[PDB]
Formats: sequence, structure tokens, C-alpha cells
Amino acid sequence: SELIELKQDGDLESLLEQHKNKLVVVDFFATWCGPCKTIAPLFKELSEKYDAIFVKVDVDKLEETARKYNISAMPTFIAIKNGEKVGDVVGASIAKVEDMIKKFI
Amino acid sequence: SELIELKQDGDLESLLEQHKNKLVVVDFFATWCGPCKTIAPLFKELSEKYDAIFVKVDVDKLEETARKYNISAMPTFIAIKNGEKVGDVVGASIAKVEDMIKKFI
Ligand SMILES: [Zn+2]
Ligand SMILES: [Zn+2]
Repeated sequence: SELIELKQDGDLESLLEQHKNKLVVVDFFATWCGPCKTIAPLFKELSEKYDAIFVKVDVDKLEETARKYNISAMPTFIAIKNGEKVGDVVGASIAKVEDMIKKFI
Repeated sequence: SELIELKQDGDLESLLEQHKNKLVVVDFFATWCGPCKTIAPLFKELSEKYDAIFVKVDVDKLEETARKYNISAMPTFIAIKNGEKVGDVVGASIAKVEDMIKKFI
């Protein structure tokens, strides 16, 4: 499994260049968000089930990245394939997140 | 490296059940169709470049399948991922077919 928690704007772009052959799935979350805390260990369980790169982004730490992907509602999950955003799930729905991964992996 | 040409209605459904964990890309074509003949060898080239299941369906041999996928323009290419239709390309555009394959493979 690979599960990477980012620190500052620019970190996702580096990650994407360094993981070119693989689907990247990003959980945009906030420290004030309860459903984000509930879904966190389940997103970690998915990272152990699928051969993709799982990434966590705190929207208060990566504010320009949150803007780049038009992120509003917490959590939002996006799938990034060959460097482009291809799908999203808005809200804490682990079934939806898994369905999105199956569609793009 | 699988390129499979079907024979009768029901064949696509058995194919999908037997190839459940790979992208399937179906070329719905007709014998009367000029663009279909132009793109055929280029579809075969893609089949030799990508690890997916490539399928050819003559709409006059698999009439109820063509209906079931609402095929109108010839050719039409359909991407199927975990058994659900996830994308299509209407018309003989080999660049857009390859883009579809990359997004879902
Ligand atoms: Zn096979
Ligand atoms: Zn894949």
C-alpha cells in the first residue's frame, strides 16, 4: 500500500510526476470535519486493497491545491489518471469512493 | 492481446462475465460502413498496445445487442468496466478511442 499525507502546495504536483504509471486517489479533508475522521481508517483500508496511490490533503494546509480542484464540501475524493482529474465523490461515502476506484484503476 | 469477434446475441454478456477484472472495449460496426473498414486495422493495432479486451460486434448479426446499447452511428465504440458502460466514442476517431482506453484501463 502507499498512503501519503501532504504538507504544502506543490506537493501533489511532485507526487503526480513521481507516480506516472498509477491511479492517484486524493482525500481532501478538514480537521473540523467529523465525517472525515469516521472515513479516514476506511480510506486507509482501501489503500491496502487496491494497487493505487492514496493521498490525504488538509484543505487548510494546501489552500491553493484545494482551489485548483474546486474543492468545497468536506470530504471530497478525486481520482487523477495520467495527471488529469477524471472523477470525484462528494461526501463521506466509502462505497462511492470504492466504485470510483474500480471505474478508473 | 485479445481481439474477439462475436457471433450472436448473448455472446457479449458471456464475454463480460468471463473477463470481469479487465477493461473491455467494443467496436460496434457494419459490413456496409466505409469508416468502419478504415479504422479496423487501427483498432487491431491498439489491441496489440494495451492490456484490455477488444471486441468486434457486427450490428446486423447481433441486432438485439446493438439495440440494447442504443447504437446509431457506425462505428460506435463502448468502454465497459466492471460490467457497466463507462464511456463511448461515436464515429471513427482512433485518437478518441485511445483516449478512452487510457482513461479507463
Ligand atoms: Zn479471454
Ligand atoms: Zn487499470
